[PDB]
Formats: sequence, structure tokens, C-alpha cells
Amino acid sequence: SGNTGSIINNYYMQQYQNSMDTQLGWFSKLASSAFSGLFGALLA
Amino acid sequence: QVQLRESGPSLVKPSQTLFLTCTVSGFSLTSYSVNWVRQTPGKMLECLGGIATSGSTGYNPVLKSRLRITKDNSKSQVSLSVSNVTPEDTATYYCAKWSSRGGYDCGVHSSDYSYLDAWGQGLLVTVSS
Amino acid sequence: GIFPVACSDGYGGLVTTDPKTADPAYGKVFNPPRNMLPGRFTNFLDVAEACPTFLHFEGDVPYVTTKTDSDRVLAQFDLSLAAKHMSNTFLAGLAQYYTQYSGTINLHFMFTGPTDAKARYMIAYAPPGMEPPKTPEAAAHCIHAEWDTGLNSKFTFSIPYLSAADYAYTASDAAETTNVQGWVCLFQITHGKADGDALVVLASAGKDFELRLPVDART
Amino acid sequence: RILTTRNGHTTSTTQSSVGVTYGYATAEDFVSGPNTSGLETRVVQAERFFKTHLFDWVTSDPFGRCYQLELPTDHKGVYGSLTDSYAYMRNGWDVEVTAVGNQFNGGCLLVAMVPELCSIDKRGLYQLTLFPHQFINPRTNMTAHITVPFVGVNRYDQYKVHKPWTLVVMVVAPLTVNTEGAPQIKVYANIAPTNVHVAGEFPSK
Amino acid sequence: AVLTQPSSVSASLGQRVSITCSGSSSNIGRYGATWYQQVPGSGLRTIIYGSSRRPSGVPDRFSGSKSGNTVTLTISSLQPEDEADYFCAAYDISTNAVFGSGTTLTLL
Amino acid sequence: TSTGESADPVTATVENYGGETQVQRRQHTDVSFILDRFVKVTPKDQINVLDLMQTPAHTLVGALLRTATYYFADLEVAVKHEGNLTWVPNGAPETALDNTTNPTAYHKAPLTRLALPYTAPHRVLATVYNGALPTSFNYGAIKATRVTELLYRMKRAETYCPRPLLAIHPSEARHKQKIVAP
Repeated sequence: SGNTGSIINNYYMQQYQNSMDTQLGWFSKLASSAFSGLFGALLA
Repeated sequence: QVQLRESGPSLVKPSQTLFLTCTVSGFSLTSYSVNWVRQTPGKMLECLGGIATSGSTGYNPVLKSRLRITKDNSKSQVSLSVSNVTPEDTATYYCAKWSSRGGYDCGVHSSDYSYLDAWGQGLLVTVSS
Repeated sequence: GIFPVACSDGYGGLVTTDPKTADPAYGKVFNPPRNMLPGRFTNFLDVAEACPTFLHFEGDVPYVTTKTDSDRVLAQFDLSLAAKHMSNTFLAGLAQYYTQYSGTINLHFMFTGPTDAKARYMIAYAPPGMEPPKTPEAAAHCIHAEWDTGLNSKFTFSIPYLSAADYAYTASDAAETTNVQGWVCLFQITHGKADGDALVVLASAGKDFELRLPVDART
Repeated sequence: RILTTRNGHTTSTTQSSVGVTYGYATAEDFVSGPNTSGLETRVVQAERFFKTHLFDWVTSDPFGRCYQLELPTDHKGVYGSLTDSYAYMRNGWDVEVTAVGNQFNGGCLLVAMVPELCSIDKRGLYQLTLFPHQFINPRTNMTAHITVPFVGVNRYDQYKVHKPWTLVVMVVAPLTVNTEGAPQIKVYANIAPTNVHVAGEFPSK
Repeated sequence: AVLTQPSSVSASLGQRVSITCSGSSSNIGRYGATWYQQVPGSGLRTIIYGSSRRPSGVPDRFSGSKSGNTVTLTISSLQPEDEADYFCAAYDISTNAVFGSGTTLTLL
Repeated sequence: TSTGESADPVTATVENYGGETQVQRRQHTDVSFILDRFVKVTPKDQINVLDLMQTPAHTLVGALLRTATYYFADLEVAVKHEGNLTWVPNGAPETALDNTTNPTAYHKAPLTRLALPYTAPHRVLATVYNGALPTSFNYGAIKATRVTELLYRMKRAETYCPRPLLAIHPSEARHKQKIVAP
């Protein structure tokens, strides 16, 4: 994911390697909503 | 008859612990709680607290963290402790009995159906540097 | 040839808290059978939730004696596990070693007076925003519970853990002065002929008391 | 381009507006988390506009002029007593600022709700467009409409200790244009706490 | 001492003496205050408990009543043995009782 | 082109007069890569807390961390020490740091790299706080007899809510810097 190479899996489990996120129940979604198209007729 | 005799030290140097006692006589401490109230020279009364028949007790909130009251249920004497006395703690110290099983806090000082009927003669505690 | 490896200049030392299982010495020893043995508790907070212990009140007793006035306040204490009132319970004694809890502390009150005398008490949790309540009328508003004494005396209460952080510390660091977890109270809203009749209190863990980040302390 | 808005029973309608600007999200995130034990209770009688006067920018007012109102300000009635009477309050903001340009004042103005703002320095204003902003030029429009959700490290925030959102309305175009227009253009703010929740009740006096 | 007391009052024998003790909404009215007596040189006795009652062992000439936020001690007859300091004391919402200054009552 | 100031991103794309935009390769400018690098931090002799804000302001990881208000990071500290250093979790007693039960490590090598998990109480951390940040924004603390140099890493970072970044203001136009060359 991050900076790591290490094509082999971590020796230690993920739980002892890092911490685990718990679930409940944008700017890349703003950049692609970008008004690229020109407002008026391109001529020539 | 019921009477309360209080024995303690007088003339002690400030910044020192105070060991007061109220030998209780005439009745079983298990049936009537005792409260401690003091009187500064002149005319004032600053309730110190009391100990119910049961172990639980209470103290004055502004004077708490410098009061600890034990109860020898056999010798029938109740004791005070003052952590560090200042030249203003000088007062006339009394011990008093409520008519009900629990009157440990300062709440017994004003009550609808309970009073403090028996008061010790009072000791005058003097501290000065 | 031989297989090359690169011994890292770093992270070769003893962490002192690392899943490492030390290498084998004097093996093939079959310890005596210790199967089907009574009172086996896999983890802590299974014993704390199940075996409640007393709390400490003024004069070194686990009970708070009913006062004789009709409306008065009883034992009021901070909520954090380092609270002098819980200084002698199993829950606080164990949460000492951990840095942050995330659960509802559970209080049991059982009445010990004679069947002659009834009494009706209430306990009210007060968040950390404003001074604690001082009268039942001024405390009825916050989360509270009322109960009358009867054939069954034990009345539990689940002190709700609600805080602005998903976890909350178990050791009140000296920096602040009014506990950030808020006070609980216990009031004499009325009593019968019971004066100086002991109400013993208990503490426990709730259905979800989760404890994490164990740390050391001189104790 | 009429935009008629509405919150509770208070409605704000602008004859000429440019468009609502969502910031950092389109709807509130998960509400009843694991901390508050599900004792959260949504308030709906508190989602209403309130008018809050703000600075009056004149021709003498240079480029860098920033006036930031700490977000949530003193309130009267629902959402004012509430923070006093409840603990761990949460609410997303709908913010509105209206300056009457008169169409002859070309001085531009930039209004942007910033995340726990701390007195942004003169250098910081140039890259201050990163935060959700609508910069209202009076010739183009006379009102700014921004809506943002509650954003803090804490799941709920005790508004009595710190306030998470801050309006920052700075004069982006240098000075102002007063070529037979409005003498001075004073700017107000229709702020409206939307999607509010509360957790714990205080012992009342 | 954190209550209002009317200094020291006087009267002659067989005269009615009314000593008022004025407090605050938190300290008095919620709970009726109590009335003490202290003979110069001797200890405290309780004269009114519950703001309106008498302790047994105290004669009937002492009568107290509570109104609003002030209470009043009424000695229906005075005697030479009723000259002493009179303190009013009441439980405050602060969990500490607040005491009067003492209405030395001198007989003429 | 020609749109109103409604705060909506508009990109010319370099083809609105002629030609076609190239397929830019975007990598190692994202929030994980650029924040996975190590960074020396001035360490308080014999005792110090791990507050990512302690990073120097004028640094790659330092500035590109201060660019975001809220950040979640697991931290890989790499300490040079002189004796056993111990790392207490986030909400832990000053006396607790000098213990062997709480994770410490023995002087084994030049530097001892620890993977310190994310142990904060709050949902996520913050780089600026309304009201110095609270004393609760921490990754525990460490304590050696001396610490010669400290190093943070922000592993698997995920940041939120961008903040203004600043470049050095040149005294003259086109401020110049001496570039490496033979």
C-alpha cells in the first residue's frame, strides 16, 4: 500500500504489525467533477 | 445520666496534627451518633461534622481533607483529627449527640424532626506562633 | 553457493513485548493433567462483570447511612476509575493497569434496613459540563433512576458511558481539576422510619465494558 | 437563478444567487456511534436560520481584511439554551452571507468556512481557497451559500470548550468599487445549524 | 457566619421577645433552621429544632416559626434564666451549615 | 472556460485551443507515499512524547502533515538511545515510563526501530485545534537514559481536510536555489 516493497507477506500477523480499524453501519470525487468542456462554439 | 466529657491538647504549635476525643458516657454509641461543632473566640459556629452509629460519616465541605473521625465502639469515645492547624483554628470545640441513629454530616445542624440535645462542656483549643 | 541475507542494522533487539516464542530447552516433558478444574476465568472483566465488589465511602465503610432529613444528598463521587470512592474495588484495582476504558460501569445498591422501615433513593449521572447537582429537584433532569425498597433490595443501575471520545482515560492526570467524565449522585428523596439504615453499594462492569492499552504503574 | 432555501419554519429566498456549495461532504456521517451508548436524541426544532451581523467593508478596507466569527456564536431560544442545557452537542452548518453590491461595486469578497481556524496569517490567505468557499462578486451575485457537516477528531464536541467551524470572510479583490454605487456595503450572515444532535442533559438550576 | 441576624435585642421580664433570623433561598425555606442558646461561660443547648418545634426538656415559653426565608424565635414570657446568646443555624445547599451571629438578649 | 465563481473546479486540459493532454503518471505524490519517509525530530534529553506535531515545520513530512487538519497514522519510531528505552501507551502515569513490563528495548544496534501502533482515545488526530493542542494528542512517550536522535514515520496515513501550505517567499522575482551539478 504505502512505501513498502517486501513482496513476501509480513512475518508478524497484521494485528501485531499495526492497529485494526473498526467500522460503523472526497477530493478525488471533486477533481473528476470538474467542468472541462468549453462554454461556446469552437470555430475553425 | 447522659454526659459528654471531651479531652484534648491545648496550647499546641501551628502546622501540627490535633488529636481531640469526646469520651461518651451514659449511653451506647451504637444508638446515638455524635457531631462535632466548634466555636471560634467571640461568637461563631462552624460545623465540623459527625459520625453516625454506623461507620459512614461526613464532614464540612470547606473543611474536609483536614478532618478524620474515628470511633472506638467499646471504650465509647469518639475522636477528631485536624491535619494542620493554623492560628485561626483556635476555637471552643464541642461534641454533640443526635436523637437518631445517623447524624454524621452538617445536615443534622438544621433538621425537621431531629436535634442535638446533649452537648459536651467544650474544650478551648489554642494555637499560635 | 550459500543463501545471502542482509542482517538489518536495526530492529534486532528484544522489544520485551513482541510475539516471539523463545527457542526450546529440556523438551518432551508432559505436565500432569490439569483439565476440568473449577474457577477457570479466561480473561479479566468476565470476573469484574460477574463478581461485584464494594465501594469506599467516608469512614472506610461500603455503605452510606440514610440521613434522617427527608431531602438530602448522600455520597457523590467522580466517575473516573481513580475516584477515592472506588479506590478499594476490583474494577478500579484492575483498571489501574490499563490506560483507557470504553464501557458502562455498573452500580448495585442493596438495602440492609429492617422490614419495619422503607426508603426511596435516586441516583443521577451528571455530565462534565457544569457543576454537579446539589438537590434532587435540581438533579431530576439529568439521567436518573428512582427506586423503593421492597422484598428484593438489590437495585442495579448502568452508569452510561457517554463521552466526546470513543475511549476515555482511567487515570485522571493532574493537569485538569473537574473530572471530564462527570459526577454521579445519590439522594434521599424520602425515607420512612429508617435512620442510619445502611445502603451498601457495589460496583461492576456492564454488558460492554471493553478495556485496552494495558500499562504499568508503581501501585 | 432564484434559490429559495428552507430550514425548519424559517425560509431565506435570494432573487439572484449562484449555487449552493457543499463542503467536505453532501450529507452527515454516522451519528449514533459507540461512545454515546445510543442516548443521542435528535433535535429538529433547532434547525433554523439566525441572522448575525458582520463587518462593514468600505472603500478604505484593504486586501487582507479578514473577519472570522467563531462557529457556534451566542444564540437565544432553541440551539442557544440547548448547548447550555445539553452535553456533547453535534450539528452541521448551513451558512449564508449576503452583501448588497448594487451591481456597480466590483469589489470582490471571499467567504469560506474553515475547520478549527486559528487566526490565519497574511501569507495563509492566498491559499485560503482550499476550504469550502463561495467568493461573491457583487456584479455576479449578492449572496453566498455554503453547507458543511460536523468535522472534528471527537465524535461529538462540547461547544462550551471549543467551536469546530469558523466563517472567514475576507475581501479577495483589493478595496471595493464605488463608481456611483453603494456607499458602503455591510455584510450579514444567515447561519443555520442543520442536522443537530445532543447527548447528555445537565442538572438544571 | 453566613445568615442575617438582628444583632442583640432586649426587653423586660414578662415581655414578649421576637428574634428573627433571615437567610437565603438555598439555606432556609427548603429546610427549617434550628435555634441554639449559649450561656456566657457554658455550652450550647438546642431550643428549636425543625424551625418550629421544641425539644423535650426545654420549657414551653420558647416558640419558633418559619416564614418564607426568615424564621423567628418568640419567647412568650421572658425570665432571668433566658438571658444568653441565641444563634440561628441552618443547613445550606452547599452541604455546610450557615450560622447566625448570636442575638444576645439582655433583660432589663 | 468562462464559468461563474461558484467555487467549482474548471480545467482547460490544454486542448481547448489545440493538441491533446498527455497521460500524466500520478504516483508518489499521494498522501501515503510522501508521508511514509522518516524525519529527524529534536529530542528532549532522557524523556519525550511522540507528538507528530513535534516534527520540524520546514520539512517534507512536517509540512505535508501540517497541510491536513485530521490525520490517522501508525507510527514507526526509530530511536538511537543510550540505554533501555520504554514506550508507554497514550494515557499512561509519568512513573509508568520507567518500567520493564511496559515495552522498552535493549541497546542492540545503531538504532532500534519500533512499530508503535496508533494508540490515541480520539476518532482521529488533529494538527490545529480551536479553544497548543490538547495533551491527549499523543503516541505515548519514550524514556531512555539519553536519546541521541529520534525519528518518526507516519505509516499507512489517511488525512482529511486540507490546510494551507506555504512556499518560501523570494526577495526577488524567480527566487533561485543552488542546484546540484558537476
